[PDB]
Amino acid sequence: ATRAFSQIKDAMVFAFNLPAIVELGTATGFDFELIDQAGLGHEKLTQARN
Amino acid sequence: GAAWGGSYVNDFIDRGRVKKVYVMSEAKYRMLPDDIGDWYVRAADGQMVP
Repeated sequence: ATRAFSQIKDAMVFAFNLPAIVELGTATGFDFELIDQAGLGHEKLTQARN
Repeated sequence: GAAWGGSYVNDFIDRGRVKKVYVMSEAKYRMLPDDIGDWYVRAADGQMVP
């Protein structure tokens, strides 16, 4: 299905299954948070994310 | 009050974190009781009243 809706769509559409331990991660994988310390604003932080 | 006691009016946003807005007299016109005399109240008609 990800194969069906990858190529033949104008926007991205996933088809998938929940893990067994929901609300609590995969195996190879992390959740990084980029945080504002000096008050650099939405644009500088965003750009930093890029 | 807002002369001698102060007033929390509304909130404004400093550098991207919200802080307060207090309006109050300057120092020198609210120390000794005589300074009570400096303050006038605008009436119904349009006149200041001590």
